[PDB]
Amino acid sequence: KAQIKQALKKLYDIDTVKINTLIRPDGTKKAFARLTPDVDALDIAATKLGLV
Amino acid sequence: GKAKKKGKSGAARNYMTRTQAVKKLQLSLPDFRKLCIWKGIYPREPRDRRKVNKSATASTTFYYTKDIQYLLHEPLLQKFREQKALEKKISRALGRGDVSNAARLERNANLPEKTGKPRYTLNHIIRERYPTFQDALRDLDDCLSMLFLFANLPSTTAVPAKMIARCERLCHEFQHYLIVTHSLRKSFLSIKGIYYQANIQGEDILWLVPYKFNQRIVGDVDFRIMGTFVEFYMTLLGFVNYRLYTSIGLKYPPKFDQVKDDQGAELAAFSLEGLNDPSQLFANFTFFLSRETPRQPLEFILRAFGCKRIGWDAVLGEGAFTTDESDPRITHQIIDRPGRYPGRIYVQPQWVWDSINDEELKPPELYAPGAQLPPHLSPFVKPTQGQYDPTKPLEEQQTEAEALEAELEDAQAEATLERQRELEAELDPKVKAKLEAKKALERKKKQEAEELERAKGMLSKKKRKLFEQMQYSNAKKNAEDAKLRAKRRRIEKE
RNA sequence: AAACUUUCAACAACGGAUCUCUUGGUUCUGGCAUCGAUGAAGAACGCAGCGAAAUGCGAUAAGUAAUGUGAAUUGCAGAAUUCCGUGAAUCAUCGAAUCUUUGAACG
RNA sequence: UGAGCCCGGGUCGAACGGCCUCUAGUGCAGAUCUUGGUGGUAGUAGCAAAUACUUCAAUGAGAACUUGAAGGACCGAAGUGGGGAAAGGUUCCAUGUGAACAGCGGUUGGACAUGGGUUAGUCGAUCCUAAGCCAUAGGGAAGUUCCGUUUCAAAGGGGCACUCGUGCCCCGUGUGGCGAAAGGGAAGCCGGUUAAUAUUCCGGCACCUGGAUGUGGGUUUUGCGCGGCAACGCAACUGAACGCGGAGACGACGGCGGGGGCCCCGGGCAGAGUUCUCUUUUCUUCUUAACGGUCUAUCACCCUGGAAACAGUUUGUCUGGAGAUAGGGUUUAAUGGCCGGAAGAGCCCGACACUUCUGUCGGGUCCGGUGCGCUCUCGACGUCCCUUGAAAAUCCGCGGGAGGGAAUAAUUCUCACGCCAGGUCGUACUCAUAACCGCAGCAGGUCCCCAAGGUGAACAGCCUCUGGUUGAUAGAACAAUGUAGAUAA
RNA sequence: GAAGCCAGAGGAAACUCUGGUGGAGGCUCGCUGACGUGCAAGAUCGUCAAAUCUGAGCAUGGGGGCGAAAG
RNA sequence: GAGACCGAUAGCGCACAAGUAGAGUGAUCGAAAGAUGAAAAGCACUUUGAAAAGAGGGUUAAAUAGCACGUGAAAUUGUUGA
RNA sequence: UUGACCUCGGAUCAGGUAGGAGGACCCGCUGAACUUAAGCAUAUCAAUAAGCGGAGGAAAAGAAACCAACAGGGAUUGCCCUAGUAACGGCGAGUGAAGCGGCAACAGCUCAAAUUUGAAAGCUGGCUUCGGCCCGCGUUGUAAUUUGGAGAGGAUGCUUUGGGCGAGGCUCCUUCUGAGUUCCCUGGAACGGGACGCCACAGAGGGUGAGAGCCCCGUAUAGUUGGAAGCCAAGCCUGUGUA
Repeated sequence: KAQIKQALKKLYDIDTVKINTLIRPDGTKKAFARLTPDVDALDIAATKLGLV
Repeated sequence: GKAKKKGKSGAARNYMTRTQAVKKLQLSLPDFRKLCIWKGIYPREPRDRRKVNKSATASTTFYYTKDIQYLLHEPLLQKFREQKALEKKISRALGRGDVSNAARLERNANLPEKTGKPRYTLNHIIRERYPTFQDALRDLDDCLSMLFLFANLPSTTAVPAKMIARCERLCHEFQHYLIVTHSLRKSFLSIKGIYYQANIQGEDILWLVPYKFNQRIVGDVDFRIMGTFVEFYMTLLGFVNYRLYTSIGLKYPPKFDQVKDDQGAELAAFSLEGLNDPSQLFANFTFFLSRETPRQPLEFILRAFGCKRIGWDAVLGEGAFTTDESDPRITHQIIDRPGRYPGRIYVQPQWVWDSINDEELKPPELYAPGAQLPPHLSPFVKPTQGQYDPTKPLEEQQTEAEALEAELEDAQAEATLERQRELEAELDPKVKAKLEAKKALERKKKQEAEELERAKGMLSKKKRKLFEQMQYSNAKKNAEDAKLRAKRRRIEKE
């Protein structure tokens, strides 16, 4: 979680309130990063993540 | 969530006790002390000594962990280990009888007893302690104090005679730099010795040099600590002198004529060549210096502020501009004795120090021989409002109560109402005015006391404790000051 | 008479024999001598745009560097190559590298 | 003559033959021969028990075993219920298909294909040791290796010092590791939310551990605070080395008492049901978490006083000049009461809404009673035993006195407030007459948690509430038989 | 349903009875062989199995004859 | 590099995703399984059918070669005729 | 008090080494039984299989404490016969060599035992500008000389030398090197049949729509291009010390 937070802050300029991680059955990790109220998840996803 | 232990984080791995540091470094206590002195590593006070170490007492010294890391990574420790191995090798050779190999191994061992230089090179240590010539100038005060002390002290086992000689050499070279650049500023005589303050590149350097006698050495004074300090300060002053000389342009080191040193020139055994308001005080003068007078201090002063022609008795040594006392080409002569040549100004050395002190030629007829010398002032305390100053007069530095008291002293040098009415039924101006003034002032003091008591009651417990401490301190200060002006008053009445 | 049982023939089923073929085996002969703490043999997990296995490779991951050849790969998709060029290739050679977890396996 | 040889017709596509020698893994009906394939038996035997299904409608080419509604049955809290351990591994969930499997079918499936799904400082692992085992010192053995587990091991710690002389002191063993997802152990609850995760997501409200540091407060120029006879009380009120102690840390049973939940009885509100007739009637809602504050006590302990004309007292026993009765106090507190949480929640009911995201507003959520009832926990007492009832990690206290100070402050104060942080792995589902094993989707085996009511003497039988089934290839004919073995009728 | 305790009645006491309170038991309910001894022509007495159920971990003992065992 | 060798029940167990699939708690045990066509040119379009498939039509020298694919025996079976 | 030497330890000290795999062949240890024959028992299987340890491209052996009895041979190893002989065995089952002789291949050497004693002359490190500086090991012996078909020491007179470059060459990979797609028929497709030619130190093999020397890769001999590492070597620089 510390590395995930540091990477999100350093690269994509995302501030996160918290991070919850699990390991999927296939072997990959899934991370739910809950962001600060100041930023908007929809705006960040549309701009930096390219997700509609 | 890790279940962290109690004393495994924080100040525990921030600070380290002295015994733990010594065990970690694997050093003897003398070696640890020498390395700490050379590197400028000092004990620190943690916030909570129990958190640092639950078994730590009030007498436990704590050391910075990162400073212990610097000590661990110092190469001088490997140098120390190499020296210890070498010393074991000389012991082996001497115990077997190989005198030539013992001599060779000593030559490699580089002892201060024969070299005259510190046994270890401290170049990187000095560079890291003072990465700036300004910092070097800022600790030259202690440096010079140490070297002058040991240049006057005798020789010991920890401090070789040759290393005393090299300390004297370095002190003289620094004095010549001060002479040539006229950066010496001010001087002061004390019951402890002579204090010199100079200004090198905007930095004030103050040092003390004892009077030339047998500086008595008594008690448990250890010269090994002093020896380490002397070694460090010798290397420091050597580099300071080198930089100052290459800045002025002169050649370093100046030539040292062992001959004139043998006949005792001290400063006059050096010839400084180059490379291919302050200085007017005594320039157009001619000074001759008695046998009872401190030649080294007086010569330093005169050569620092202008007098280029100084002579003295042959017993003082070589370098005198003239040794003949009867010589008619003389201006001033210094005595402190209890041929009376007319063309001569005879002065007592307080004249020299007061002249250097005030930058104005002091009255010689007041400073004349055999006369009760005027008080000597200290050129170091700045005028601080609220504290006694010997130069300002009582009339403008008294307290009002003592002023009125002095006025009444100079003057002399309800119930009454009712009684006067009943009796009636059946010098003075000034003295009265002063006595009503006294009672009115006392009334004002009582009112102020009442107000202060009301407030001091209108404080809380610890707050009032702090306030009482401030009152105690200020009361002691004004009490000492009151004693001072009382003694002024008795002086001035007499 | 039909149906049923049996017989003969043609076609069609079931099944994989015969003939043919063989990037496989088996035997003989000839030149050579080369594993490993600089971490071997073996095991494990990952790596392709679209891959499960075999193969190759190791977070530089169906691979990088260098040399040579000289214009491909291919199932599809998308890019090339200017071709009068340090340069395509699931290419060959190969002297530099990368080389995850164990395994003699070594805090 | 014969083993055989030759030609014709059809099929087919790539090599083959005659003659003389040479050569050999060279000729088949069997060997209960080997392998492969195929028959008759034969559309035959056979497709069990768990009482049991029926009507309409929808989907679909196709419906006994796909679904919705209704009817009739069943499991009957010791379940055909709700969850875990072990084991399995994606079987969970959504969509699509019907080639193979589900002794019949199939639109269904734990099948097949394509996507998705498991969110933690507080739940487990991670830490500790138990019985036991392994390395090390050594010693055997030709050797792979064996014995050995504290042994005739230089095995492990800590402190002090003006750098007088680069030293000197003490203290103690089995000197390390493994072994427990039921032992020990710091700390999280309620409501809501998805197709599939909830003490993990969201909202509200908390806690614990570790670190750094400031303010306030406490002590201090009488050095380390006050009160009470005592039990002891408080906002903190010096304390090194060294030593001691406590908690962790503990058997089984019996009745008794306290408390909380469950069951039962009554009234009241709201709603639902029967009602030819009767029934001021029957059923359902009426709930309150962690955490914090405050009040509450048996045992125990303390003071006065001194007992047989013995007293006190339990269901029982017993207790008392080794200090009883009596009078007066201190103290250990939770799942107990009150408040905050917290009614704003959850639940019940009513009214108004109508492209959708789905809404808006009203009321209520109350008061009692009882017990040879059930269950959890706590407490005193008694009895018995293999008789002081595993160890370690971890937390606390005490003794001892080494050392230690504040004048524009010191503080080795466990007090209040302020600041920061909390990593890694599992989290889906099943746990069984279809998910584990048994050759299998086998009437079999497999560890634990929760446990309502009525008739009823009953822990006998029977029947229901919650929840869950209607599933064992189906139709027609009749379906209540025969034999065997046991059972005091 | 035994010890222990209480009350009444006789006994000088020890006791006995009755009524109880109590709830300990190598006590009950649910659906034989193998030998040894024998002191006679075989009697009696003794010994040996049949040993709380169950998950997860762990250790040990194994044949024969000889012999007093030690071996 | 070769052979008077074997030629898919032969030759090594393995000509193939063979020490594989699978069996056993385990040490270990251990198969079956090659071939369309020169070239996929692997059947467009129409019709029936829910689909699987079928019939026209088409590719090729050949579908009497349709990815149940060279040639295609007997056992056994169906239709037709005697 | 100090310091040597001996012995025994510590270090995550500086630098190294060993384990495991493979095991066809090779060097050792350990070590059966089935089977066969014989009244019985030894024997045979077999100094084998299985188990354990250890190397290499080969291993091992090896330069006589040998063979021999001659007119003598001359380290080791392997082939042929010797020879189913000698020899041991109820002189059963049976077991079972070697010398000579012909061949293949050939190669000899190093220490301990002497005193360098007119000179530890030897060697490991690690510091290096690399040229030489120190720490050590070692006299309880590291160099030179000698190893019994020898040798040492003196004398004597002849006879032999040592290093560094190195053109070029050999070995091995690589580039390139002959001639029909001429006409007719069958054919889906000629690589088949007929006709006329060509190459060949190449008519081996394979592919290409059917049997192809001349369509393609290749195939034969000589060269030719570039590269790789070992070895040899014409020559050219030097030599040195009473060695």
